[PDB]
Amino acid sequence: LERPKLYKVMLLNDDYTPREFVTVVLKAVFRMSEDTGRRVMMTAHRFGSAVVVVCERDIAETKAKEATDLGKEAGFPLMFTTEPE
Repeated sequence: LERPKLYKVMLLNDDYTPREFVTVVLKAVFRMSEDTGRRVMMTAHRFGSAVVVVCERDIAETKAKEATDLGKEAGFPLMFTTEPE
């Protein structure tokens, strides 16, 4: 019954997904406000990726996939990933 291992959900930078689309994905999936979302993007643009949330593995995986799927099915390369903290 040891300490749980939490997972970061990362937003990845890209050149093709519209800024305003990412904002509404972040709002819908992660409840993240406009201002916060825009800081997350600037970070991803500066470093290649940005942490969105850190949570239980199953939940991290589920949200990364829902948020990615929204971009994918719109024809955008938008990608969210998980990584262990």
